[PDB]
Amino acid sequence: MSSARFDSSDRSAWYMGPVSRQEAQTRLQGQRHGMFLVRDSSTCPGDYVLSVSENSRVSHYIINSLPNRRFKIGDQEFDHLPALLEFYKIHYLDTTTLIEPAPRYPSPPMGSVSAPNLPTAEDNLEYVRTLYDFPGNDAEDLPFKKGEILVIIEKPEEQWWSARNKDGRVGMIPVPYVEKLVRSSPHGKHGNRNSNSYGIPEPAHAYAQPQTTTPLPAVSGSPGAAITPLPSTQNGPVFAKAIQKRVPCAYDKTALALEVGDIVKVTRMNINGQWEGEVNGRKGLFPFTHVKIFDPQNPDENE
Repeated sequence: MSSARFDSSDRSAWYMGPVSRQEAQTRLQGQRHGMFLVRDSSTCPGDYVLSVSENSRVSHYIINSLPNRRFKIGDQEFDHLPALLEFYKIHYLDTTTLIEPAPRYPSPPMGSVSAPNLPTAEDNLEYVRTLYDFPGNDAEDLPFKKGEILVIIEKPEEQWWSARNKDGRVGMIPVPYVEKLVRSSPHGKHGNRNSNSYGIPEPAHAYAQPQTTTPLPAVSGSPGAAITPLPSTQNGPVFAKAIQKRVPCAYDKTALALEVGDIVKVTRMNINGQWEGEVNGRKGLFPFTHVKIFDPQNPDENE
């Protein structure tokens, strides 16, 4: 499969250090698809710009240095640079994901003279506002309202674009639901203008960076002890391994056989304490006293 078998670690693959808008735009214009580069940015020593070329555009995703724990590339936080490059392998930073890095120039990356991927077509897309409202509420469906400003950060399809919300969230949005600022034309009488609408006149270059826009954290506290069974957000199924074994006893009344050390993928939990999980091919009700909830993301051993 691969799709992306560039080594996500070694500087001599992807890191080109001193590049900046100046160089990055010319080396990622015209002849690239899936080609990217991470560079030392000039905003402030500590921020980086992962510029990826797809749809004949250069999407600039900024990697932000957090307080020594991990990095934050557009709100989404990953423990390190090699970690975020894996998420975008299945995310698609456009109609394509991270595939292979761009040529060499300043700091030593992979270093190719030319790329076999000759692209096709181009587009504009930048500032698009939502008129219809669509509360999909996910990273797959960007929840927008009757008057949100989005930035067309990724474009996989033509009916659905991946735009970033005011909160910087990148999700797919329907084109018939939105209107481009680069499209000033008579639709339903644009004579009333309202192009200014509401906002302060600050023409900044916001990059393609998913603009988190921190609304002042009222509750920002370090996780103490983490003795709470669920100290993480609902991302998907819950992972609990059966500490003890359960054979097909209990007189076969929805008894899910759970072996010692076996991982129970529980997707449905009843608040009584009876949970129904999918193990191998059987779904049964197991008690919380039979399993132990653990952190699915263990930084120890394997990471």
